[PDB]
Amino acid sequence: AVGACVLCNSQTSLRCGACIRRPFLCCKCCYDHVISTSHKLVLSVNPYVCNAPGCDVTDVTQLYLGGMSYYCKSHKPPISFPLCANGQVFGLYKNTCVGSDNVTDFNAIATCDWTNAGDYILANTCTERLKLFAAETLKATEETFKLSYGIATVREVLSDRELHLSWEVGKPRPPLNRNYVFTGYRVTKNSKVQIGEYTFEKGDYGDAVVYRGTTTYKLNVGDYFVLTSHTVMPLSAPTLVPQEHYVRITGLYPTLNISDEFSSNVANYQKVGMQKYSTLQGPPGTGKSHFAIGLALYYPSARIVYTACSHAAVDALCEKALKYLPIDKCSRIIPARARVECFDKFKVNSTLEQYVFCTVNALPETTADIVVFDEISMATNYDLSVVNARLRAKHYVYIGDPAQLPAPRTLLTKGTLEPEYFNSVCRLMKTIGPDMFLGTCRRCPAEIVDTVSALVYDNKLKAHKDKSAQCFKMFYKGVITHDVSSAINRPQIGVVREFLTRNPAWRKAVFISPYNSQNAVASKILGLPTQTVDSSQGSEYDYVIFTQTTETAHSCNVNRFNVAITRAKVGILCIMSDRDLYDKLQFTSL
Amino acid sequence: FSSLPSYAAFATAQEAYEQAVANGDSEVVLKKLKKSLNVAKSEFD
RNA sequence: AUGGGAAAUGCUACGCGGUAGUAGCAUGCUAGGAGCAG
RNA sequence: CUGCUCCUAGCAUGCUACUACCGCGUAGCAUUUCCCAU
Ligand SMILES: Nc1ncnc2c1ncn2[C@@H]1O[C@H](COP(=O)(O)OP(=O)(O)O)[C@@H](O)[C@H]1O
Ligand SMILES: [Zn+2]
Ligand SMILES: [Zn+2]
Ligand SMILES: [Zn+2]
Repeated sequence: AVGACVLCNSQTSLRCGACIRRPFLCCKCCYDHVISTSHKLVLSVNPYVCNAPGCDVTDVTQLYLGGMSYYCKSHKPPISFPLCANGQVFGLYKNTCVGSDNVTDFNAIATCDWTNAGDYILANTCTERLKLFAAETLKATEETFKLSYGIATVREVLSDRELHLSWEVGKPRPPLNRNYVFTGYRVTKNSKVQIGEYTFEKGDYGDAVVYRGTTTYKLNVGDYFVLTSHTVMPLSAPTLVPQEHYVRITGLYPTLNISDEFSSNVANYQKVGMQKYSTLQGPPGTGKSHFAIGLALYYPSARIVYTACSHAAVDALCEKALKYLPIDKCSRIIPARARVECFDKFKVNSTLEQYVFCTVNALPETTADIVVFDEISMATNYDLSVVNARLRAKHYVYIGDPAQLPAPRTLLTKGTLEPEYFNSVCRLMKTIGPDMFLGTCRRCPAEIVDTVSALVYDNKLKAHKDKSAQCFKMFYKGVITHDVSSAINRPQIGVVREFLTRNPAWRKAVFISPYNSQNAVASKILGLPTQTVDSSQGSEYDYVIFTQTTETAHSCNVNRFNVAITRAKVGILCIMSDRDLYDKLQFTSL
Repeated sequence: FSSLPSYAAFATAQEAYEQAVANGDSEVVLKKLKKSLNVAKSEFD
């Protein structure tokens, strides 16, 4: 086990102790790192400790070679030499240690807390390998943090599906959703065995919680549900492959006279062909995933695999491909858990298909010819190089929109993050511009595009359809809990329930609630087509119902609302609590 | 009682307390300094 | 057309206890010096 | 050599009062944050 360094990339085999990921360092690089930072532990073919059992010094600052092992001064043998070299650290290979000085950024990477936007923006500015290491250590930090989550010291259970949840004091009791993974542990003085992969969501009403596990007993009193963390694997492939310009087509099979909306985009498709790859930077709603299926129609011959960030986007892509492309050449890869539903009509995880679909975390390690990825804003730089490593094709396509909301990055609790610095690809998109751009929101008519282009977007956007005259508003406030218990505006639900009858075609209007509790309680009361923004990302609906609960940095986000309204087709009705935000748009009040 | 762990910890607590008082950032920070002073006195006692 | 609302950061008041420092009280012993009586 | 007394010093103990900080406990007042995917 020997490798290159990182700052200087010289051949060496030293690693740091305090650095969580334990990376390979040369001699001079390691010496600089341990001089600067407080890291006082170095790993090699053996650990570094005072070999004398009467000492327990692990500091590399002083350690004396006791014949073959390390010693303190109080145990140093007479004929012996300290192993702190002449401005380096003694060890494996010294005669081939090339010099490099950019250690300060690397020291900061192993220093900062990822609570300040300076950390994240600085992370996406260093060397490629440093970027990979920073992403890896950030992921590990997140895993460690979520590991230290609530230990639910419950007391009661309602039914075979429903239970009562209570928690310990001191650690963060995490929220409940199908996304998270929990498991109880039978404390019977012994046999603390897993009770199964237990997911949890809040019940319908009152102090009630619905529980579903891989096994399902009738749970006892003394158990607890602790959130465990999954490991993070290292990576080697670059985040971004280099660009190469061509002259002729790169070996793709066309289809003459297939459609019409994409013959105009044939020039764009050839522009993709003349390079190793290409990207897409444009507003949501306007030929994004739709510029995709027609491009496939241009060269529908090779055996290909695709994917998407979230499940709704890939399911909509599957439906669109079924609508346009033949069915029996496309597939969608499903995960083992599959607790969140998917396109439950198609092939059940058929990796042996010509145009395959999947999710980010369940991608295989096979290859293809071309590929397209969904919503670079929702993704990090880690998963980019992850798919680069597992998948290697001859052409790559990337889609995304800077105005969209980025990945959660919950540890960053200070400041806002500039859209370019969402990932490396977004920075490149905002610096060098797009590869091809489409700007005419096709699903929403002219009034919505006017509102979005006048208020948040640049006054450049246009549409193809005239006003549908289904714009209405509401402003009255309502009351919430105000003491934790994320805001729930029940009077608005009651007024919606009382009113809805007058609105005939709005019975199936897609209800929107980013907050999980409100999202559940709305369906609990009436059963509207409930939905959250996060999960509306890249979707689209004829009738939508948006509901703002209260005012907060979350609910007052410009990007959240503008990505919420880009999903209007023919009809919508939504409510506020904020005055100037109510006045900002250009619709009818009522 | 100079060469004692309580003495050294109290010295570091005083250094942090004077540094943060010179910074004068937060009232809760000053309360943290006072609590550190009070546990340092407790152990030094 | 219904008698089911917390996490607690911050302020104030009271009490307890501990710790330290200060003053006062009583005593118990020790040691020393001195005087009276037989 | 026994008994009585004075004075001084020290110690130690007990008790009382005062001062500071602490945390607790209680009460009152008031705020600050507001949460999302696998
Ligand atoms: N050129 C076009 N002609 C007709 N409809 C289009 C066109 N481009 C996009 N659409 C519509 O847009 C919908 C998909 O949204 P899209 O424009 O791909 O952006 P995104 O999917 O990211 O919001 C499709 O249902 C499609 O009907
Ligand atoms: Zn280190
Ligand atoms: Zn090096
Ligand atoms: Zn030693």
